[PDB]
Amino acid sequence: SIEVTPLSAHIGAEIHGVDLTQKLEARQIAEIRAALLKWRVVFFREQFLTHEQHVAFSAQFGELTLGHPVFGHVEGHPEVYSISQTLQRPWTGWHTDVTAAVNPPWASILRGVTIPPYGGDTQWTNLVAAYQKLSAPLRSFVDGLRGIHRFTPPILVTEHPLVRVHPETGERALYVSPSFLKSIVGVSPRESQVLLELLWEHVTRPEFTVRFKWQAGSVAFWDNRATAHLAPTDIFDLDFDRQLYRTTLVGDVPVGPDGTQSVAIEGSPVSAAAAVALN
Amino acid sequence: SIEVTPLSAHIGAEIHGVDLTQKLEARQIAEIRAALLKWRVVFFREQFLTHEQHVAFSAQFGELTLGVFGHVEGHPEVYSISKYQTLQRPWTGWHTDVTAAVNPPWASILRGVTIPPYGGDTQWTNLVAAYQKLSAPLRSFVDGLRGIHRFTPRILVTEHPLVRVHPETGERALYVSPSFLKSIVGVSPRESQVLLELLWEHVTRPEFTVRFKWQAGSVAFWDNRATAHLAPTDIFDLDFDRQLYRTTLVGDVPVGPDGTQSVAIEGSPV
Ligand code: NA
Ligand code: NA
Repeated sequence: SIEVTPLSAHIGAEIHGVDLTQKLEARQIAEIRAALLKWRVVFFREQFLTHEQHVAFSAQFGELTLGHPVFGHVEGHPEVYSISQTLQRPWTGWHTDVTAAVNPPWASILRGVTIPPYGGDTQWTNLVAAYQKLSAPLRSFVDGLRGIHRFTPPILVTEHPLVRVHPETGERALYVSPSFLKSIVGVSPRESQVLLELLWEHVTRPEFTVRFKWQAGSVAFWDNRATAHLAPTDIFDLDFDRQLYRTTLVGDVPVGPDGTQSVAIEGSPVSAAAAVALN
Repeated sequence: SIEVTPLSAHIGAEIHGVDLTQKLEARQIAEIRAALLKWRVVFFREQFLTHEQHVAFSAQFGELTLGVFGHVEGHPEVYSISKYQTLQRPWTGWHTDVTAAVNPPWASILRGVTIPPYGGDTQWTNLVAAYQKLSAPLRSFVDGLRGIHRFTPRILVTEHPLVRVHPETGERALYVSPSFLKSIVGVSPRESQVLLELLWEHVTRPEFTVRFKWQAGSVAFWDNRATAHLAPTDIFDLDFDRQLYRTTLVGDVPVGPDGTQSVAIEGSPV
């Protein structure tokens, strides 16, 4: 029986009592999965893993994505991605991974190998809590809306529901991936702009968020169907080296409250892997 | 010699190696004060203090303010922070202590006594870093501006500089206390509104902030001349009691880059 230590009112929890270098029992896997669904992102400490152990841990929860030939490439490990002026608004940098694709990954597992003594914190926000905190007329309104997500690698275009029904819990997530969601289908450009800024300001309210200060050996495991996250920018500032590795798990096509699946509009398989590797 | 452990690139540090139940020696006091000036807010863990010890620790750094509100029996210097629809913007709730007064307290010391297992985190933002990250034309513009801060519970109105020159470090702070600053003097209402929302969005950017998860016996000590902070809103959201106690230290009248002191408009000083 794992130990689960929540970190805020509704998002984030530490898990202790699990040795991630070892294969886990079925009960441990189910307990971790339930904690992840409940707290949206779960964290481990003092887990010093090889690439093989990181992949082996990940495969207990789903199918691993297979990477990009250049971006984040780790030799011998296609499943492992290496992680080593803008117009500034409250939602700048906040995103859900690869939502420009028709089947975004449902989860990611990020481990810290070389971690600075300070700087480089990551944040997550709870898109289910955010949906629920919209007023009832706003919820009914966005239930029926669709959004275009775009990404251009250094071109993916997908139409997603603005409200994603979680396939394991049935909860509704405000699926507004701010870095990638560009427009709301069927409304005017100004209507779309105003509504997106309203929802993006909403989802970044502190009551929906948790902040994580990394240490060497830390692991973050988050549910992309219910979260967006924010990468640090204070690292490009300090002298410290920073090396993390990420795996991600293949997800299904999102569905909105009316049952309509997401629709691919444009995109190459190569462009999708670049988004997985870079987002 | 104290141990200082920074918590972000430019704001927040934990201090270890000090027993706050005892009178500190002058070297320890000086080291804590330097760490406070450098990191804007400093934190202590596992410091289980009486009200008397809280006051005594505070008095080593300045003069205690003497505040029915938050009343603590036998200790007029200690304020009780007890658990017992607004318009939501990024700056909602962010503030610098009592800037509606002509002499806001220069520091506050907040200690946690009854602390929820989760929920109730506090955040601070670095107003000096925020000033410095404005572009040069924006810095020069706000250097010359004044703002009206108001509080009505008696009624306090004060004109402060928008840029406060720190009396000990000489640094410039973007002194925009979002809960209390209401208007910019000498510009139109719409100009004031737009510029305040610009600066308030700016000062709440995550690169300027630090978040602190309380535990029982934790202490936060912050420099109000260089910070604003944000209280948690999840308190009634959860069925956990939450009890903290606060002391504050008497501050001086702020000064802007041109040397102009703040001006009391209505009300009495701290
Ligand atoms: Na990402
Ligand atoms: Na306050």
